[PDB]
Amino acid sequence: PFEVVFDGAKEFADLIATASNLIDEAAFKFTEEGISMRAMDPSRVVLIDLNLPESIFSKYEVEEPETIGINMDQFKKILKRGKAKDTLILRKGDENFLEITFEGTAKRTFRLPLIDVEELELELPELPFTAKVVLLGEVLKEGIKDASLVSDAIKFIAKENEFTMKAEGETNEVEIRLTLEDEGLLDLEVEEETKSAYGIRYLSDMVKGIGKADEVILRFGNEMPLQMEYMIRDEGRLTFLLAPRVE
Amino acid sequence: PFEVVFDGAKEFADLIATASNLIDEAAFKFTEEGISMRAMDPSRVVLIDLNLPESIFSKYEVEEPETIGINMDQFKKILKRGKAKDTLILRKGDENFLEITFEGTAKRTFRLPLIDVEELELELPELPFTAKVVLLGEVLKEGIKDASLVSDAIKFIAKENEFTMKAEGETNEVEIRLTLEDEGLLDLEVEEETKSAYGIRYLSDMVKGIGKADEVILRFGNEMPLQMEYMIRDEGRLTFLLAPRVE
Amino acid sequence: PFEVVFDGAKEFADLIATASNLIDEAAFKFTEEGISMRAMDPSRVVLIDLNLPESIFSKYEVEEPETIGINMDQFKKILKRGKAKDTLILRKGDENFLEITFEGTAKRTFRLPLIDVEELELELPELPFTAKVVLLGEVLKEGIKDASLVSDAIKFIAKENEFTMKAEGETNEVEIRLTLEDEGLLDLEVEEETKSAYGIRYLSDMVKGIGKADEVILRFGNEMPLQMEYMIRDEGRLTFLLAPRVE
Amino acid sequence: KQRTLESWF
Amino acid sequence: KQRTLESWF
Amino acid sequence: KQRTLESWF
Repeated sequence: PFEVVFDGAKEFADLIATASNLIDEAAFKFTEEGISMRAMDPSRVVLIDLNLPESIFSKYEVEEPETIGINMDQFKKILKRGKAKDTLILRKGDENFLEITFEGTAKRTFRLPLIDVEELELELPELPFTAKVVLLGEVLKEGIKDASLVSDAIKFIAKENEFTMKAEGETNEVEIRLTLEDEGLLDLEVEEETKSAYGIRYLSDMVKGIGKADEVILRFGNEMPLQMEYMIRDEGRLTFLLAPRVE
Repeated sequence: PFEVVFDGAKEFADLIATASNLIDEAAFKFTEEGISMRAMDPSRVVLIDLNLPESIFSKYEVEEPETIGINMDQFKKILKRGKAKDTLILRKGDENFLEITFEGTAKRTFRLPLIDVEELELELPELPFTAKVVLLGEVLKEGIKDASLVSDAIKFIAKENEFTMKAEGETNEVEIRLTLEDEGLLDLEVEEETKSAYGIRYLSDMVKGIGKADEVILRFGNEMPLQMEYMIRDEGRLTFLLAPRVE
Repeated sequence: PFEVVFDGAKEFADLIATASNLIDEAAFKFTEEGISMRAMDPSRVVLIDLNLPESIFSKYEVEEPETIGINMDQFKKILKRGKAKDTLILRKGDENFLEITFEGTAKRTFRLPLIDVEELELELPELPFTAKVVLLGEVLKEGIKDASLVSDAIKFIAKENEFTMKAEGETNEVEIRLTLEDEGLLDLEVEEETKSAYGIRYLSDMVKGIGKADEVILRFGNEMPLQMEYMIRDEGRLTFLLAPRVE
Repeated sequence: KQRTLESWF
Repeated sequence: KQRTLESWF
Repeated sequence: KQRTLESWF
């Protein structure tokens, strides 16, 4: 049982929409600390970790902590009815459905049946990332679209004063380069020259909900997974871990 | 024979576009008082009444009163060529075609052949409506789209301080509620608690051309037709009568 | 070998996009004077002449004059990745590929393989055009779309104080008329009353990249080709010659 | 059932 | 008939 | 080859 209120329904809708393109179902943990959700896509190539602390909500009242199972495409469907001006309310009693309400010019309440979703659970492993890149969502989103013209895969290369994404196909190539002089490169910390490759299909889904001016943190290593995170209402966080393409 | 001039071609285009989604052909009566059009869709579930008094036109010159038959999809096609800035002219001599002209940066004249449309004719029956609801088009348009997520039908319920639209399907439900405190509820007059249901497909077509900030009047009764009207250039009026879904 | 820099990648992209809808491949001549390109579509109905003098580039450095063959749909594909803010760089060494770079928040470099395109070559014939029409792109683009509602062909008629485009089909007609009083008619010079007809499909492709407020020059004659030109960054020019539809 | 308007004409 | 440009080259 | 995340769990 809970009542949780979030100002700006579309921003919340975008989160769920991104997640729904990677996973079909998720378990959402409503704790006193905030909402958390963790899942892998069925092929176990990508991990999603959503963390929305209670502080980003205008009201956060969890009378009884609870984990609820949700069909992501139907959650998306409903949340996409929210207008930018709408206040979002997520409310749950003892019954097995979630009440989603948009408060704006009218009060619009949807009832979503809840389902059984089995949580796999181990926490994030501590990985020895040798490169950290902070860049504008614009560059990331662009570069991924650029690369898809040419390949199904994109190579990330980090050296101490340059970050490059490159894709090659059949004669055609593209390289997207940032140096510390560039606007869109906010930070670059490199322990050792770092190279890994990733699938464009996954990347595309991952960055769809990212804003052009959002600050996105990339962490990766040589033939290691990519960790990608961006902030939600400052304290919230959506984190992806994406397994590499090797050879 | 007539020459009738209307400032703002797109607003006129929108009217015809809405009407064309409900009916294939219509008879337009050009009288000294203004233009009128009345038709039912072929399944006789919805009635359209368009009334455009002479006062809303910048020039209204009907040398000879006349009723002309029009293919609505072709009328729409042409009218949709009108730009927001364009002045619309509808002109007819003795010949059996309508001249549609857009005056803006250029003079653009289309000739539309006229056809034979049989008018059915009885006037609006005086119905004992027990509920009047005046609401912003935004709420109506929203709520109909909300309901279509869940059902093919929507129930209207009017009580003395609340208007609710609700839809139910397979586990999923939505309710859109207005109270007299809400922005989007401009008036609610209720004689007795009133309930009726209507088809979402019809409703969707009906409200497509309604503006988000337009004031829309709903009149209905227990298992009675819904009367929906909105204003055109203040004095003009488009009225629908929609038969109920019962049981 | 060259490095050529153009501020505003999307404007350049639009040129190529238009051209690519008419031709599949083109030879681009990089001279000390500027870039030139001339081609006919395979059916030899339309001629494209692109002329971009060195003066419209922010940097124009052709170490060695050269003609390069380009697949237009792939050139378009890449150029359409350019944002409005991007600086465009076209660079070529001795190798047989073109480097296309967008400089904005990041540096994004594509490599496009070059191909063998056989130039047909005779220059523009001096034609005895009897009508010159200068009009806003808006009117031209509109009128072509208007006419396509009605026909596959459009007749151009020039008299000393009016320019008319008209299309007829099956009962339906449209006429788009300009007189010297009209906004969208900037100039009309007529030697003798002039009439010719042209294909709407070609015209549509030709004017797709034209701006609503662009000044477009039309030159034609009785059953002669139409010459259509508009300016690129003032000194640049894209010229079409379109063979007439006769009988 | 989707009624027609006939009963009301 | 859609003429080609050939007569004019 | 598209690795899975399993080796890292």
